[PDB]
Amino acid sequence: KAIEENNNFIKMAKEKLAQKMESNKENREAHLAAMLERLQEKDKHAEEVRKNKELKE
Amino acid sequence: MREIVHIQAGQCGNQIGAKFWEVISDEHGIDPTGSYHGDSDLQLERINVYYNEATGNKYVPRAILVDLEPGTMDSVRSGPFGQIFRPDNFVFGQSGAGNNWAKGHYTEGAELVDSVLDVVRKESESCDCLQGFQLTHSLGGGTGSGMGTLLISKIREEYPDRIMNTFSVMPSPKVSDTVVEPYNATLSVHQLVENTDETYCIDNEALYDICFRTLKLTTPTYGDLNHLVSATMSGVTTCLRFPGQLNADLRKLAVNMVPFPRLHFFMPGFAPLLTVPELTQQMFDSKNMMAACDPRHGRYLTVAAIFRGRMSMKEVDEQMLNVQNKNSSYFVEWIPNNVKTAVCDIPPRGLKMSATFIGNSTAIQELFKRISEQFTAMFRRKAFLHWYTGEGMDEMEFTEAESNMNDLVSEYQQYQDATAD
Amino acid sequence: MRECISIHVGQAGVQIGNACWELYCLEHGIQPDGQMPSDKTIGGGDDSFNTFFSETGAGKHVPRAVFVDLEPTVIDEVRTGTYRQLFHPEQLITGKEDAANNYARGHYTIGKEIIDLVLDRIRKLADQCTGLQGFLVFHSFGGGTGSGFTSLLMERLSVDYGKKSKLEFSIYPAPQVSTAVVEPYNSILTTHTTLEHSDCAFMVDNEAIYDICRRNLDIERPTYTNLNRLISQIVSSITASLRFDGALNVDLTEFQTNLVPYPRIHFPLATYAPVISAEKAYHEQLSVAEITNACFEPANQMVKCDPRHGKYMACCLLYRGDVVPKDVNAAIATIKTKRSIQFVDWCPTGFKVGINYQPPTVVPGGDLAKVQRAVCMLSNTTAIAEAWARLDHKFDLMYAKRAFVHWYVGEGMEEGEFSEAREDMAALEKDYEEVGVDSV
Ligand SMILES: Nc1nc2c(ncn2[C@@H]2O[C@H](COP(=O)(O)OP(=O)(O)OP(=O)(O)O)[C@@H](O)[C@H]2O)c(=O)[nH]1
Ligand SMILES: Nc1nc2c(ncn2[C@@H]2O[C@H](COP(=O)(O)OP(=O)(O)OP(=O)(O)O)[C@@H](O)[C@H]2O)c(=O)[nH]1
Ligand SMILES: CC(C)(C)c1[nH]cnc1/C=c1\[nH]c(=O)/c(=C/c2ccccc2)[nH]c1=O
Ligand SMILES: [Ca+2]
Ligand SMILES: [Mg+2]
Ligand SMILES: [Mg+2]
Repeated sequence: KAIEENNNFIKMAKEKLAQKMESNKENREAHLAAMLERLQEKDKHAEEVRKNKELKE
Repeated sequence: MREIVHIQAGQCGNQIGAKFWEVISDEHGIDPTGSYHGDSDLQLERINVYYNEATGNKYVPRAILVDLEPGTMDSVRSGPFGQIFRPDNFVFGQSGAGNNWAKGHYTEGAELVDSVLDVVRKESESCDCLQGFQLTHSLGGGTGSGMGTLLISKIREEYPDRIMNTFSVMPSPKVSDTVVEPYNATLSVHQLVENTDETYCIDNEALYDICFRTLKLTTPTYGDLNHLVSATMSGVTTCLRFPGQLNADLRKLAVNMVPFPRLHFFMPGFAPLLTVPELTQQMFDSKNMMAACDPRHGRYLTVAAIFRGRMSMKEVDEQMLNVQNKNSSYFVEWIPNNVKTAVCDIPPRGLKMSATFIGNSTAIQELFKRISEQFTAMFRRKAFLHWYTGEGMDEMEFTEAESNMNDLVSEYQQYQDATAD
Repeated sequence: MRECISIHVGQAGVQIGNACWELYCLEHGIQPDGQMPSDKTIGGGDDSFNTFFSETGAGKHVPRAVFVDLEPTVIDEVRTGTYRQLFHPEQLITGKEDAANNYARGHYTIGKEIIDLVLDRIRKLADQCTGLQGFLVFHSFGGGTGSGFTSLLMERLSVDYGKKSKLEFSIYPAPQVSTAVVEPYNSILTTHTTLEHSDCAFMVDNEAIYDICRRNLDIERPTYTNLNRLISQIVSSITASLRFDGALNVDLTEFQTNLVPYPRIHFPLATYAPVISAEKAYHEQLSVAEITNACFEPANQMVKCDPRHGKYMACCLLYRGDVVPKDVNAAIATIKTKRSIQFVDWCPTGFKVGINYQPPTVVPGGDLAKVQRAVCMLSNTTAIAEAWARLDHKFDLMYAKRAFVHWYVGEGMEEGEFSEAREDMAALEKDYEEVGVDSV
C-alpha cells in the first residue's frame, strides 16, 4: 500500500503536469495565431485600398 | 534581453531622435566619431542596449533613420553626431508625403516599407537577445504618422513576442497650424491602441505651455520643445541604460505599468524644467506633465518615478510615501503598491539632481478628447476627405478610428469610476 | 551520507545562496578556492559538513548546489565573484530571457526550454550521493522565475525523486524592496501549485527583515546585501543541525515531525536572536535567558504576524554556541509564566530543544556583532495565516478587475488557474482556522 500510493502520487503528478503543459501550448499558439490573423487581415485591407486607387483612375 | 532597436520616422521623429542620441552619447562618454572617452565603468556596463561594437572599439547606434522626404537626411548627417550613425541604415524615399496619412500608411510609404524592414532584420539578427523596438515620430505628419504605424504593424508580424514602444508626438494648433493634423492623429491612435505595448504621449501643447510659462520664452522654436523631449527620453530610458541593483527590461516594466492591454498611453514628466521634497512635489504637479492633462481630473492606475543624482534614498522613500498618503484618492485603491521608484547615481549633464515621471492616468482621456473634438469638427462636414479617399480609403475606416478612440476614452472612464467594494 | 542538495532559483534565491555559501565556508573553515586544511581525509568523507559539500581528489570542497536563473546577470556575478572557484560551471545554469515578473513565463514559456537541463544537472549531484535526504529550494514568491520555474521544478522533482523530502526557503514580498505590482498573483499561483510538493516551507517576509535591519542594526535604508546576510544567519541556524556533529544536537527532520501536524500545515514561523550591532554589543553579553525571551518578542520574527492572538501547535528552540541545557530550562520556565503561549488542546505544550556548540560566525565587514550564543525558534502557530490573508487580499483587489491578467493569459494561462489557486488559498486559510478550534 505504501508503494502503491507513492506510485499513484508520481503517476498523477506526471499526468497533471503533461496535461497543463499541453493545454498551455494550445492556448499560447491560439493566442499568437489570432494576433497574426488580425495582422494578415490588415494586409488584405491594404490590398483593397491600393486597388481602389487604381480602379478609380 | 539587452539590445533595443531604435527607429526614427519623419521630420519630428528624426530631430527628436537626433537629440536623443546626442544626450545619451554625451552621458555614455561617446564622441561624434564613436570612441569611448569617459571614466566610470557604469557608462559601458549596459552600452550594448543602444550601441553596436564595430572594429577599432567603435560604438555605433542601433538606429534606423527613415523618411519619404530627402533633405532630413542632410540635417541629421550635418548635425553634431551625424558621423556616428551607420550609413546603410539611412533609408530615404523620393517625393515625400505632405502631411498625408494615407500616403504614409497605404501607398507611397508602403513602397518604401520593405527596404526599411531589410535594415530592421539586419540589425535584429545581430542582436544577442533583442528585447524590443522604440519608434520616435509625430502623429500629426504624414510619414511618421502613417508609415510609422505601418512599420509598427509590419514589425509586429515578424517579431510578435518583442516589445513595441513609441515616443508618439501629439499635434497641437499652438505649435503647428496645419489643418488636417486631427485626422492624422486619430488614424494613428487606431493603430497604436492595437499594436503597441506602451506609448509615450509627448504632447506639443504641454511642451508649448511649459516653454512659454515656465521657461519664459515668448514664442518657442522646435529646438526649445526638443530640449524637454530629449530630457524626458533620457529619463525614461535611464532604467535600461544604467543598472544598478535594478534588473529591468522593456517587458518587466510593461508588465508592471500596463494593467490592461489597450490602456498603454502614459503621461511623461520631468523635474526641474534643488531638494528631494521639491522634486517629488514638482514631478506629480500638472505643470511638469509633458502631456496636457491634469492628474487630479482622474486616477493613476500605475506610476513609475525615476530619480537621478546623489541623494538620500531614505528621504526619497519618505517623500514618495508622503505624496501617496496626501494624494490617496488619485491612485486606484484596487491595484496595491502601484507607485514604484528607482534611483540612479549618475545625474544628467547640467543638473546635479533630476526626476523623471511616467504615469498611466485615466486623465489621459483629456488628450484623446481634445483630439476627438478637433477631429469631429472636420469629419461631420466631410471636410478635406479628398486627400484620403483619393489615395484609396473609405469613410468606414474614418468612422472606425473615431469609435475606437471613443471606446478608449470610455474604458479609461470605466476604471476611473471603478471601486474596490 | 544523509546528503542535502540546495537549489537556488531566481535573483533572490541566487543572491541568498551566495550569502549562505559564503557563510557556511567561514563556519567550516573552507577557503574561497575550496580547500579545507583541517579536513585530513582527502577526496571524500563521512563528516557532518559533507551533507552540504562533496570533495574532489584535489582537496576541493564543492557545494552540493545548483543555481538556476532565466537570465545571466545575477549568476554571472557568482561566476566572476570571490567564490568563482567554489562551483563547477555546470552547477551555474542561466537562460537568456527572464520571466519578466510573470509566473506563466517561468512555469511554461521560457521555463520549459531549460527544465530538462536543470534536472540533468540535479541528477549529476544526486548520483554523487550515497544516501540523499532531500532538497532545499531557495526562491522568491514574487519573481516570475522565483514563482513559476520553482513550481515547475517542484512538480518534476516529485516525479523523479518520489516522496524524498523537499524544503523551501520562500521570500515573501514587501513593497519597500519590491518593484513588481503583480507579486500577489505570482505568490498565490506558486503557493497553490507547490503546496502538494513541499514537505516544509520557511517563509521570510522581506518587510520583517527590513524592519529588523533598520531597528536593530541601525541601517537607514537596507539593501538586499543587508537583508541576505541576516537571512543567511537564520538559514544557517536551521541547517546547522545537518552540518555539525553534536551530543545535544537534534536533527532538522526530528523538529519536522513536531512542526507538521498535517501535510498542508507545513509553514513554521522563524524567529532569531540576537540581531545586534557591534556598538551595542560591546560590554553587553546577552545570556541564554535574554535571547530566549527575545524569541517571543514579535519584532524578531521572519514573518510579520502576531502569535499572541493565535495558537501554538509546536515550539522548537535551535540554540547555537555557549549554551547548556540547565540555562535553557531555567529560561523556558521563566517564559511559561510570563508570556502569551497558548497551545491547541490536541498538542502537548513542551518546548523541544537542540544545541550546537559551534558558535555563530559573521561575514567580514558585516553589520551583525559576533556573539558567543544565538537562538532560532521554529514554531507552528495559526498566526502565520495572517501572512496568507494580507497577500490573498492584495490578489482579490486586482483580480476583481482582471488587472494584469492579460499578460498571464497571453503566455498561455487560463482564468481557471487563477480562481483554482485562490480557492486553494481560501481552503488553506480555513485549515489554519480549523486546527485552532478546540475539540469536541
Ligand atoms: N516637438 C516637436 N514637434 C515637431 C518637430 N518637428 C515637427 N513637429 C511636429 O510634427 C507635426 C508634423 O509632422 P512632421 O513630423 O513634420 O511630418 P512627417 O511625419 O515628417 O510627414 P511629412 O512632413 O509628410 O514627411 C507637427 O505637429 C509639428 O509641430 C520637433 O522637432 N519637435
Ligand atoms: N530577500 C531578498 N529578496 C529579493 C532579492 N532579490 C530580489 N528579491 C525580491 O524578490 C522579488 C522579485 O523576484 P526576483 O527573485 O527578483 O525575480 P526572479 O525570480 O529573478 O524572476 P524574473 O526576474 O521575473 O524572471 C521581490 O519581492 C524582490 O524584492 C534578494 O537578494 N534578497
Ligand atoms: C521601478 C522602475 C522605476 C524602474 C519602473 N517600474 C515600472 N516602470 C518603471 C520605470 C520605467 N518603465 C518603463 O516602462 C519604461 C519604458 C521605456 C524605457 C526605455 C525605452 C522606452 C520605454 N521606462 C522606465 O523607466
Ligand atoms: Ca573529508
Ligand atoms: Mg517631412
Ligand atoms: Mg530575475
